Amino acid sequence: QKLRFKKTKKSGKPPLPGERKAYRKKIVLSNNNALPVPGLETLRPNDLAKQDNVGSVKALPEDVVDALRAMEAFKPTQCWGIFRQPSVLIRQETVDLTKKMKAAGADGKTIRMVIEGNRVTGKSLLLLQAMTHAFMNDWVVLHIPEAQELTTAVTEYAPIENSPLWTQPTYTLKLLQSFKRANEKVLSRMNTVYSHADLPQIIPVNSPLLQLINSAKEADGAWTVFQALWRELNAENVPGRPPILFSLDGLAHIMKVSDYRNPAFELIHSHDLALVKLFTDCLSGATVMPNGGAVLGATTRGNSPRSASMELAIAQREAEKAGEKEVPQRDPYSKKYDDRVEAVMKSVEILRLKGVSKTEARGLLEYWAASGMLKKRVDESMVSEKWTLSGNGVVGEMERASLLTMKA
Amino acid sequence: VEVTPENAAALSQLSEIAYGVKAADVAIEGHKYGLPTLPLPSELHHKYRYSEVVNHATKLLMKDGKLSKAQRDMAMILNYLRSSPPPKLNPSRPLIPGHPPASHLPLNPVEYLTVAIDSVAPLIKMRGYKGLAGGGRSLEVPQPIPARQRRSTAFKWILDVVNKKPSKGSGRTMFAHRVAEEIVAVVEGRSSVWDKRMLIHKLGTANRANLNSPALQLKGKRF
Amino acid sequence: IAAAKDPKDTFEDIPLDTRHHTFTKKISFPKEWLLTEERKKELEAARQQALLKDAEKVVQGALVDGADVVKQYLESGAAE
RNA sequence: AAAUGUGAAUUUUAGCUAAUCUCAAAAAAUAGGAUAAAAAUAUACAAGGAUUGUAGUCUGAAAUUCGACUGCAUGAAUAAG
Ligand SMILES: Nc1ncnc2c1ncn2[C@@H]1O[C@H](COP(=O)(O)OP(=O)(O)OP(=O)(O)O)[C@@H](O)[C@H]1O
Ligand SMILES: [Mg+2]
Ligand SMILES: [Mg+2]
Ligand SMILES: [Mg+2]
Ligand SMILES: [Mg+2]
Ligand SMILES: [Mg+2]
Ligand SMILES: [Mg+2]
Ligand SMILES: [Mg+2]
Ligand SMILES: [Mg+2]
Repeated sequence: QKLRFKKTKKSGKPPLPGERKAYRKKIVLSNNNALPVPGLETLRPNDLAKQDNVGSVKALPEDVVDALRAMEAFKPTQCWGIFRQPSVLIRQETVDLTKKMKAAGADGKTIRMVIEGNRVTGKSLLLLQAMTHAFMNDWVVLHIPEAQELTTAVTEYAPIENSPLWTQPTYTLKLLQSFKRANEKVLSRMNTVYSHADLPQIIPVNSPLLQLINSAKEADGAWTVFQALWRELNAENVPGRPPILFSLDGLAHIMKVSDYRNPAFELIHSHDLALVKLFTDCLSGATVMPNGGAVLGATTRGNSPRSASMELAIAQREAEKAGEKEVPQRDPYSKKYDDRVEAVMKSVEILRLKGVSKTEARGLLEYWAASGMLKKRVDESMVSEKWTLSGNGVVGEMERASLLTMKA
Repeated sequence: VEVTPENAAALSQLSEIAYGVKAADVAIEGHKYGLPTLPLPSELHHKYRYSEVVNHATKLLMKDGKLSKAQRDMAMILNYLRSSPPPKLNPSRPLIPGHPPASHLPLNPVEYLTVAIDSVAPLIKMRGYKGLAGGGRSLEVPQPIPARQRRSTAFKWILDVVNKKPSKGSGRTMFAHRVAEEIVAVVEGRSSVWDKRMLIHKLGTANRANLNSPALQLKGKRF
Repeated sequence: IAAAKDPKDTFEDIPLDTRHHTFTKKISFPKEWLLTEERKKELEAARQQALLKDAEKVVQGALVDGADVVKQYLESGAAE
């Protein structure tokens, strides 16, 4: 037999389920070591629309942070836990978008816009400012934190009888639970006006609308309750129905063929998912909002596929706005386009985000310095240095060069 | 007292030359916006832009020439120390003299790291002479070590304790936060590296007489 | 040329296919940066507005300096 | 380049015998994202890709002794010595 040498064979409590995932996804919104910035004002109900506030940093109210936190508006990749109080930079792009939401909700119209930009320019956070203006002005915010959770086939899905659509019960349930906490104040003032026959429970007309949402205790009847809720919020002629802000982050995920498989093992299109089929209809104008509001779709660059149809549409809409007689056209021999993506994006408005101005960059640096997190003399010579290293004022890059450095 | 250009620099004490409003004459003075005062601060040399301790400790995290990763880890460590509560110094483990109070370390994460490394770093090293203590045994003799050797030994002990600890969470901050927590345990005196520091110091005191041993002075003088 | 003149099929339905060719994009120095007599006046304005913006704060004592902010906070016994 | 095939590859040759045309695309990195009681409590058997079955492709009279790759299935040791 073999005589060679062989190494003969031969601690702590392990984490609980979901503990690891919750570690890399928790959001810290304070730092006791950070200094309280003197003169830091809080956002009034009408501060994200004043032209004079451009370039100034203001703190978010306490109740707003509870609502924004409820619907997962903050993200771990963002630098919030470095300062004491969550504050945002009122930006010239914020006043533009907000002034439209203000007029839209007042005139009963609906703005259907798409936000675009570079890797980290403030797309995801420009929505956080749109939702902030919505909560403070008594709107109904329906936010979808990550659009990749609806397309990457990571949640339960079931078909609808006699239709090509597909529902996602486990996600729709979780979506209602977070919809209550965020809009608890606005919903408390509204009651039902229609007779919903099929529901997990009996609900008479003229009852607390918040009761209708509490019927969805199981994932099965989750979608049915949602459609009923959607009918109430969009009551044609009912006093007290506020505008609706239907926002979605990661637009590039719902503009392609999803990863789900139908019984024939054929990829399901993202626009067939009942929940995604609702946002695209509101974004395309097919489904009208009688009370008005805004439908905002923000793209993303971190973990985002490329859809030539969306990129072409965004390019065509910007060309028509500029007035160019010639508009980008399809590549007559490319097979990466999607007719349905073109139809949805055929009338939306584009909002390109780029680096901030040197005046806004100062207001953001002074806030970091006042908090003791940037030990430098904030002057024109220092603002232009950070403004240059950040690639013409890209807010995302300006943080890595000032806050996430190893020099202080 | 409204300020205007004709009186801005006069009333604000700012140099118009530094701002380029009234530049100098290049054909005569050679410059256009003033000359930097020499000698320059050490931090302005692109090879010495980071602190000596931070730059030295960063490259000890590096593996396989991945300096960009180690630089982001050191940035996460200094960010963790900056968000942690002030430490509670232990009188049994006196830090290096002259350090700032514990209340100042959080806002100064670089000093937080420096005070930690310079506090557990040993002051001596044990060198052995082959076959001079008896029947084939070596003669261990202590000797002092420069700063870079003190910090290198210290931070390598910290990384040795870190690698052996179990995993806690997920993401890109696992290793960074795991190291930062050990940096805090050192300043609070409840770390394991303090034992390794005292263990090597005992060998020095237990062998302080070997500096003049008969074997070390009779190598080839007993023909 | 004879086949091109053939009126049988003009192939107008077929778009010109240029996938065999790799188009190259060239970059040029921005013409807005050329230091002309008009731009010199533009810089003088920016160079002067910078001095005013800082001068206004130095007088009002609003020029932020992160170094001194942290120092005073630690020396004012406010950090417990 | 186009077309065909899940893939190896095939069909057909535009150009170049070359700082011109072609092989040809760098990867690590950078930035996001997913997965954890990520093997020792057997209803939670990790990572791993050896061994073998089977269906194919390319080169060449010729691939059995005895070639190189591809698809599907199989899923060994291996706790850093
Ligand atoms: N107005 C602002 N005020 C303060 N900080 C901001 C502001 N806008 C953006 N930031 C910061 O800039 C960084 C990137 O912002 P954000 O995450 O919104 O970018 P993004 O466009 O959504 O990126 P991606 O394409 O990867 O999804 C974050 O740290 C964010 O806090
Ligand atoms: Mg985003
Ligand atoms: Mg990574
Ligand atoms: Mg080819
Ligand atoms: Mg090759
Ligand atoms: Mg393991
Ligand atoms: Mg496996
Ligand atoms: Mg063979
Ligand atoms: Mg080995």
